[PDB]
Amino acid sequence: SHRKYEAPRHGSLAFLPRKRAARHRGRVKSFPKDDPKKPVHLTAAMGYKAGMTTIVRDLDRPGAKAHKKEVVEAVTIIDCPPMVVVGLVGYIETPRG
Amino acid sequence: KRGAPGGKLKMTLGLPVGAIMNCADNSGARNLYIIAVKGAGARLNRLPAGGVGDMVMATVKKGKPELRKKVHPAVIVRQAKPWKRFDGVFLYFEDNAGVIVNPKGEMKGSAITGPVGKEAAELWPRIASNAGVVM
Amino acid sequence: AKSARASRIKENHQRFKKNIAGPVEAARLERLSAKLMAIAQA
Amino acid sequence: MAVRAQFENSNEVGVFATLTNSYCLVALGASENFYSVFEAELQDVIPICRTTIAGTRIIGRLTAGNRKGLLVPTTTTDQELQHLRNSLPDDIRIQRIEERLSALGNVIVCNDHTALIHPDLERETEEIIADVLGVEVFRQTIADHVLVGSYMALSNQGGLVHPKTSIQDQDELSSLLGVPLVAGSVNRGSNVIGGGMVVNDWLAVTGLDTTAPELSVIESVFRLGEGAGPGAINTSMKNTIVESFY
Amino acid sequence: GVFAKRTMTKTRRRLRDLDQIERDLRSPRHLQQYKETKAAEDLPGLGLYYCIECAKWFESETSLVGHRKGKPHKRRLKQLKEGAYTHEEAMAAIGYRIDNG
Amino acid sequence: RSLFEKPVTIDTIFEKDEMIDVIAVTKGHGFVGVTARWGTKKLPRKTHKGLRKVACIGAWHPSHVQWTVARAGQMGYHHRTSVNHKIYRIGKGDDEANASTETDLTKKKITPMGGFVRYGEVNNDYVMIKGSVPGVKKRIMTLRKSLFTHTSRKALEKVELKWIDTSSEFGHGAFQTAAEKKQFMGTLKKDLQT
Amino acid sequence: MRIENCFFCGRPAWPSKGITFMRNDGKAFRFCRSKCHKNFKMKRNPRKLKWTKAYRKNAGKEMVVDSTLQFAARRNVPVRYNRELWQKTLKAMERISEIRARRERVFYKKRMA
Amino acid sequence: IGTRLQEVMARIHVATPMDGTTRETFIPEAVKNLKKYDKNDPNRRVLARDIEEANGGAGVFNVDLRKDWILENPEWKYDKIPEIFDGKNVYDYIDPDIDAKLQALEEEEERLEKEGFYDEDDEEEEEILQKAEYIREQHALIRNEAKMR
Ligand SMILES: [Zn+2]
Repeated sequence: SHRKYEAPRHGSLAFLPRKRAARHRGRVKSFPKDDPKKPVHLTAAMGYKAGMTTIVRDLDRPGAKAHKKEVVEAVTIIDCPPMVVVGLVGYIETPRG
Repeated sequence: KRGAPGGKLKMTLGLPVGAIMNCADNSGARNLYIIAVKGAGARLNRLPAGGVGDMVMATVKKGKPELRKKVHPAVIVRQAKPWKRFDGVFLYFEDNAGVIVNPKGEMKGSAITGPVGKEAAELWPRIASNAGVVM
Repeated sequence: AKSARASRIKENHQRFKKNIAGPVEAARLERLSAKLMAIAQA
Repeated sequence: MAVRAQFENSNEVGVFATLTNSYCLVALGASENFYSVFEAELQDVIPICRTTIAGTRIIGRLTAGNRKGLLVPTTTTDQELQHLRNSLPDDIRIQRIEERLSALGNVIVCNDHTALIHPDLERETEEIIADVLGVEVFRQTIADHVLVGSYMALSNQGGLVHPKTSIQDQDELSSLLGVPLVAGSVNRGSNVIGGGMVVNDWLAVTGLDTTAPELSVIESVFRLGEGAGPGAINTSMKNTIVESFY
Repeated sequence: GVFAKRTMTKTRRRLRDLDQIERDLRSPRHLQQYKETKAAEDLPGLGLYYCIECAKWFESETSLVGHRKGKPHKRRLKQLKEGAYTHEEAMAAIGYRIDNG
Repeated sequence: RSLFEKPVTIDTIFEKDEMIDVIAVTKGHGFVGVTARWGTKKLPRKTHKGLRKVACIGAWHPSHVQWTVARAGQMGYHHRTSVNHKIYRIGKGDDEANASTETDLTKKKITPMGGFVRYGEVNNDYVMIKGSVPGVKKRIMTLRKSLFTHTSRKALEKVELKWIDTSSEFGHGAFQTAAEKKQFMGTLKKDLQT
Repeated sequence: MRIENCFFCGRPAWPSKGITFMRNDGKAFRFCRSKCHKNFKMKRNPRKLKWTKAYRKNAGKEMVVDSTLQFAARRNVPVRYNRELWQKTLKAMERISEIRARRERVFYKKRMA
Repeated sequence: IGTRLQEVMARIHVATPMDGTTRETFIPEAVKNLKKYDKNDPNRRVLARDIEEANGGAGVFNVDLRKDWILENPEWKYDKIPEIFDGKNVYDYIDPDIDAKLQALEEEEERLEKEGFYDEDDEEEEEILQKAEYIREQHALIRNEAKMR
């Protein structure tokens, strides 16, 4: 028989399986779509998460209640020493990807 | 128009259904027993809960006998559960209290004892005009 | 409510992307590419 | 010169505005309509400041003053105080006061010559009011209401009080203030006069729900427009008032 | 002995502060405010027997004269003689003052 | 080829007031039951054979456990790609006052008093990101450009910082600088002993 | 923004630090931390707790009568903004801090002779 | 007279002081020279609604709060006013007569240098402290031996 009271399911099936990641370093699954009319640029970077701290921000958000007021927000610090470029990979398009 | 006010930021709700608060006006009631919160959502087993500035439906458990048999809209003006404002300040009052109003927001009473919350005063201009301390 | 997959919401977002956010992103891209070109030519 | 206006579909003008004979204070909103009503009525004659008090928008009930001074409560921040000081000219003295009853617009009502206060203010606060505002200070109630600044609107021309004020109370209050007084309502029968309207010596701004008879009463008592006087109430507008408010 | 000592620090179990008791002793208007925030029919002894220093009601004059000889009342008297902590003393502890012109 | 053997700084790839995406592996929790892994309701007190459980896992056909039913297992250490994170500041390592704002003139660096807990000190360029990011301390993070043109006013907003907290996160730190701490404390016994 | 002070112990209260108790008479009490807040909820006396600036002021272990401590006050009368006034004020705060620190060291030596 | 009729008579009643005096008013002289605002007038005054509609409408246009600031020098209107300096409030130290107090503080400082308020000041004493420290160390060793045994 049917369930007497409706309730949404616990958790999202989009994030299955709930297993350990296959690599410690994160993977860019999708880079931004390339436009040849743009100037050349790099799409990504690395960093190391250092910690979190607190700021006070003077907010300019028209229509919001905290407009022209001070807001306290949590932020995260990422230490970013400059990367070193050491290589170049070429990719071709095939009917298998 | 239902009693849930617009332009309200998220805050910690401290008064679920079944809570008894003090009655902060001079309408003759001494306490308010929450039976419903305006604007509450639907979730299995979850008690509807309100915070400062919210309109609830309340009965009167002690006070004048003519107010004991009716359900009144009320606005929570003070709560004891700590909550955070956008300026980073966590704060709480020493009691839970509200005032009896009509659905349009005008109060039944003529005066408010004690301070009211900033959220309640900003959301209800009649409470802001009947408040002695905005706090 | 109109969903995130609604056609009218998609058209509103496309108009916003074309008319408002686009020039700002283009100018930021020009500045960043100029700086990284300066490094690559240095 | 009485104008109906709203602050985000709200008829409580005195909650969001403060009007004196030398400046105007308006709450900062998401649009410019409430500011522009006052701007259209006051074409740069007196400054209009879009200001915030203690992070709120209820500056009309949190601030009090006249053409000589301005009093802000103790929770006003230094940046809001600096913004008010930079917006107003040096002829106006601005002070932040340490009153326990911080709703200054509710506990104080004043004109350029005299002030009525909530009876429970502190003596040094009374001295600060008499010094900054340059007025005579009295402790009174408006028909057993201690929030005189919310239950009375006062100018140098006259005053409009709570509709349930007795005739003897009106007479003694008018004798104490030196101005003519009348009992009437705003916003279709609301008794919250100070919360419903703001007034100076030549302009009144009421809510949009203020009906035509009470608008005429307001114009007569505050002497707004050509040929306006409080003597029209009991001579020419008496039939209208009896037909409306019976 | 304290009744229900586990939750005596809860906000709903809060008692009156010493500076409020000093202002109640100094000004009858403040004490009148505090007494109109209560109902006289629910108070011990119909509210007629009240100790301001202990900020507490009693069922009878015999009970009030009784607790006056006890050490909690004498503790309250000694604390009031020492003087309660206030914001003025808090500012004077750090050397802070108010400039009103 | 021109970029070979060269250092690329973070501010030449990303810019202040830009939303980016952060890609990282989340905090590991080990083997975790259904109550914390999936957020299921607890069974009543002293329920037989456990209460931090799901009462019925297969109460209907088929004669199988379905893949959509909550089970105990590994929680955390998952790959995540979180989007639309605003960059509030790109601070330079050589700048001795990269935690100073226009209204806070205290010359100080981003590192809290006593250092970041379980990290150390930030002596290089740093990125300030609004909110939280999927990783933990010491973890490598990938910052990526947003795949699409933004649709929010928040992405076009300009961030104006007034103050940055630099007090100790090893406790209830009330001082931003050691000079402020010594000014509040005064003269100590070891100050005369030294 | 500004820097408050803890009601209980007098330590500097920066934004998003501690908690504020709002009393029904109209008084706000700002505490820098849960230690001070819980001592207040237990109704302990800061003048008697030896780790507080109130106790140190009562015991005379803080320099209280000094000309350098008369420069900081809660200004209830605002001043119109003037760039040179703010810059000379900043220079004044720096010099006052140096003078106050060295006078405090002299005070401590006179205590510990 | 009924209660409702008494209320409407109280509404129509106008109270005046018995002395007959009036308060002297403060309407400025530009009010009579003001021209009444008309929506249909092409030469009407441009309002903040008009500026907001031209620059994006409500929720998009960002108002400039420093535009109406009255300062001594008009290029100070868009300054970043300092608030925090080395753990102190700048607004706590803002005082219009700061130069006189600073000079008084300085004159007091060279005065205190003149009568030497900040000046700073035996082998037998050092030897007796070293001997006492050695004796205390011996006492600690004896106590540790006793606690061991
Ligand atoms: Zn503290």
